[PDB]
Amino acid sequence: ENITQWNLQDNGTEGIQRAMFQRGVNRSLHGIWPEKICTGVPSHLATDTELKAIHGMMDASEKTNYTCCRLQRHEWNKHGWCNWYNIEPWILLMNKTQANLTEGQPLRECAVTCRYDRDSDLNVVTQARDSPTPLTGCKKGKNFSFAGILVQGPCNFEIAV
Ligand SMILES: *[C@@H]1O[C@H](CO)[C@@H](O[C@@H]2O[C@H](CO)[C@@H](O[C@@H]3O[C@H](CO[C@@H]4O[C@H](CO)[C@@H](O)[C@H](O)[C@@H]4O)[C@@H](O)[C@H](O[C@H]4O[C@H](CO)[C@@H](O)[C@H](O)[C@@H]4O)[C@@H]3O)[C@H](O)[C@H]2NC(C)=O)[C@H](O)[C@H]1NC(C)=O
Ligand SMILES: *[C@@H]1O[C@H](CO)[C@@H](O[C@@H]2O[C@H](CO)[C@@H](O[C@@H]3O[C@H](CO[C@@H]4O[C@H](CO)[C@@H](O)[C@H](O)[C@@H]4O)[C@@H](O)[C@H](O[C@H]4O[C@H](CO)[C@@H](O)[C@H](O)[C@@H]4O)[C@@H]3O)[C@H](O)[C@H]2NC(C)=O)[C@H](O)[C@H]1NC(C)=O
Ligand SMILES: Nc1ccn([C@@H]2O[C@H](COP(=O)(O)O)[C@@H](O)[C@H]2O)c(=O)n1
Ligand SMILES: *[C@@H]1O[C@H](CO)[C@@H](O)[C@H](O)[C@H]1NC(C)=O
Ligand SMILES: *[C@@H]1O[C@H](CO)[C@@H](O)[C@H](O)[C@H]1NC(C)=O
Ligand SMILES: *[C@@H]1O[C@H](CO)[C@@H](O)[C@H](O)[C@H]1NC(C)=O
Repeated sequence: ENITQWNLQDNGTEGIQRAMFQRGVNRSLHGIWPEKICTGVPSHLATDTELKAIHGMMDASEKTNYTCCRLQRHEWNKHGWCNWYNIEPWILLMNKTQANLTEGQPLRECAVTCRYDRDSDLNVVTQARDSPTPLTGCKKGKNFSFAGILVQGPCNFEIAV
């Protein structure tokens, strides 16, 4: 039901992807998205101390030099509070999800966004998720590179019949 999405290293893409490449980080959690989007005043303001407890998750913002906590806070505000009700189980889930992502190639990994690299003739995956979705910037007929891992299709598991 919830979509889990993350960023992948790519020196060819400006921002978080380049920062991950430079720091030797392969996968950085973006969010865990239930169907319901939060609106209005959050029930708790996420502190830097709470958000720093999501170990390994890099901020997408250049303002924090891709560390913490703009992306982390935006995720709690837009997807967290109204669905998890309390910050503690949300931090634990996000931390465990990132800990799992840091181990290597997840059991379910599907391309979201690509940067086609002419030199290697590969779709370099910049964002991926745990379920298939329509692709962005991925050139048809080309193999996929998920933080170095070569996959023939957009997912590391068969989707179709
Ligand atoms: C990781 O990804 C980044 C971005 O793609 C790469 O950085 C690029 O690397 C190249 C090669 O060193 C750099 O190209 C050189 O750019 C010089 C100037 O271009 C502008 O300069 C600014 C700063 O003002 C850069 O930040 C901008 O990108 C600008 O466009 C240019 O002078 C230079 O030419 C000289 O060297 C070449 C090649 O040797 C000679 O042929 C040429 O005649 C001249 O002497 C280069 O073309 C490029 O600037 C870098 N871009 C950024 C954004 O930092 C890394 O190389 C990639 N890393 C890997 C694989 O580790
Ligand atoms: C997918 O995403 C959903 C969110 O959409 C996740 O479900 C939420 O999971 C958390 C558990 O991590 C649940 O939070 C706990 O909620 C308790 C309140 O629950 C009531 O029951 C129903 C649902 O059965 C709610 O919809 C109601 O509105 C109620 O409010 C709450 O009491 C509890 O807090 C207790 O424990 C914590 C520590 O764990 C203490 O800090 C706290 O004070 C208190 O003692 C939790 O906050 C939450 O209910 C779930 N939300 C929904 C809407 O179902 C799924 O886990 C996700 N799954 C995956 C696989 O990602
Ligand atoms: N259900 C969702 C939620 C977010 N997203 C993606 O993540 C980006 C950031 O969305 P959020 O600001 O809601 O985290 C969106 O512009 C989109 O690229 C998505 O594709 N599907
Ligand atoms: C982390 O992976 C382990 C092993 O697959 C699993 O039991 C657990 O559900 C995972 N946690 C999250 C938050 O995905
Ligand atoms: C988060 O994950 C790490 C592994 O990366 C773990 O051992 C750490 O103690 C966890 N943090 C919390 C706040 O549970
Ligand atoms: C990143 O992924 C590549 C491809 O699997 C791997 O060889 C390398 O060890 C990984 N680095 C980290 C820090 O996990």
